Amino acid sequence: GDTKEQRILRYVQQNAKPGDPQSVLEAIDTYCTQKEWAMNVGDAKGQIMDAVIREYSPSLVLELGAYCGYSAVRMARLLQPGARLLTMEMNPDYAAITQQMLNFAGLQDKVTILNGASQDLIPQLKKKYDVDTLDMVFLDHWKDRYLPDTLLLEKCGLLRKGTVLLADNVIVPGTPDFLAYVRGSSSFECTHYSSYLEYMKVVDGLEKAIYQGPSSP
Ligand SMILES: [K+]
Repeated sequence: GDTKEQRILRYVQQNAKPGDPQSVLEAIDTYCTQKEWAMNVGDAKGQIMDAVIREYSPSLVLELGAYCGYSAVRMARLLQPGARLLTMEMNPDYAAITQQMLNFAGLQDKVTILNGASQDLIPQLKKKYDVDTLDMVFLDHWKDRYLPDTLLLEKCGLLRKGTVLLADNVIVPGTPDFLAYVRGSSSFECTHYSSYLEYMKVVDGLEKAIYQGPSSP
């Protein structure tokens, strides 16, 4: 049988326009919304992602976690000339779908997909992928990995003063440890975004946590 992620890709391949990221995004959103797997992702998640990317204009973005590639396409289409996205995902099936989604959208030249465990790959980023510090980190899909990945990024010296972390699907009482960490820490300045669409209950919540370094301003 076919996986949900493979079915999302097949729908894009059959219905979207190659080389048109907006078309790809709309197709994913339309299909997942119809199936009731995810409701109006463009409005609830994508608009917030776009606003953050446009505010900080990051040259180097690291995405931790991927499923069908929606988030990677969303970010990559807004990267400035010369900017790049590194996307790390442990599940080889999800990584493969994400690559194919970026290919279809025509964005593969701006993105490098790294299939492996974050604990193994994060310490190799500086030497293997020419990374000094990251401008933005997008934490996606796997809520329980947000905190240990953040701590490992710090240990590896990959965050600088002003590095923006944006974490998806942070909705109280979920991600209690990650929120407790960034909110409680004097090294992170935090903003929470809650998208309601037209409804009374949160559809998606995201946390922006800006690293300040270890010292006084
Ligand atoms: K804080």
